[PDB]
Amino acid sequence: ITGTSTVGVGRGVLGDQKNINTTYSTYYYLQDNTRGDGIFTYDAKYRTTLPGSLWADADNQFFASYDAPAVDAHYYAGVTYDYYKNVHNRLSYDGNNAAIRSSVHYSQGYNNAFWNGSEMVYGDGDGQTFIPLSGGIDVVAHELTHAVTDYTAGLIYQNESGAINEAISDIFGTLVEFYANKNPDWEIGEDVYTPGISGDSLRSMSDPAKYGDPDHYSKRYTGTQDNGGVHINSGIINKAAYLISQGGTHYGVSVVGIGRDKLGKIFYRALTQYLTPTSNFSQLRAAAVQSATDLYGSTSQEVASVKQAFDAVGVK
Ligand SMILES: [Ca+2]
Ligand SMILES: [Ca+2]
Ligand SMILES: [Ca+2]
Ligand SMILES: [Ca+2]
Ligand SMILES: [Zn+2]
Repeated sequence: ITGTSTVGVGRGVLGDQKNINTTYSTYYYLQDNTRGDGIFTYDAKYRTTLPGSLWADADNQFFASYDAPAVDAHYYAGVTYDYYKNVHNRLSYDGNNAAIRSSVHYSQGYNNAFWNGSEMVYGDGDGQTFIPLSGGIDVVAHELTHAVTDYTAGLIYQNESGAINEAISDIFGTLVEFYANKNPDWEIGEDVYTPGISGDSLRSMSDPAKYGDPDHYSKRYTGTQDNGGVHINSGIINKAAYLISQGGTHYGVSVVGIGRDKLGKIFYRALTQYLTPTSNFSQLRAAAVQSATDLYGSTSQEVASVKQAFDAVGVK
């Protein structure tokens, strides 16, 4: 929309208050003009029809409960865009400042969120297994990173190239969460998952096994559900990613940790310079070793710890 840039206030899914960039043209729109070509938030009004309507508010105050997911979706997109830009120097997910569009209240009691190739979609959950998904910032950056993958490596969504796709999005979703200092961990969806249980989460990076995910290549899932287990084998890469940063002994294999700033940067490079659409786990390892060597040298500690971590997970 064409209008004046302003700032409004709303309450998020967790009852947290914040300011969000909006645009004024008779109504106050969830349109942020300060980031690239902008961030747009739409109202899917419980239908499956996308994007649906650009969000319109009459007073710039988003305190109604119906408003909560649009607030968080909008805002969390805004810090994710900022992490990318400030930390890897990328403008938007395409590297050119493309507009970020998000739709909230999609379907009725939809337990999930996704990147559809051109926009992000968030359901509201059944209110028991999940609460509105835009409420978890790691969910929101996990989603945006899928945009980012699509425009860089383009990892096909199935088998090992698809589990690497899903681990990237969980690795930067977790880096974005530490980036904002929003109570970070090495867990996925913990903030939006099972409102009645405490301490649980969708997946764990620190211990994928907690919830049953392989934490070793020899545990790899070979059937068919979930596109050859995209969201299952992703744990092998999350564990590896977890060891490089923090360090540790997995299966008798010790890893000295190099920290997360360096984990983010060896990964963003592997992802943008060496990954292809068909890359497998053995290729991800070459690629990460090659980026680590690119940045820290052949004989670095960093180079050594990525080796150790893929060795500990059984990758190659
Ligand atoms: Ca209002
Ligand atoms: Ca957290
Ligand atoms: Ca988390
Ligand atoms: Ca819970
Ligand atoms: Zn995903």
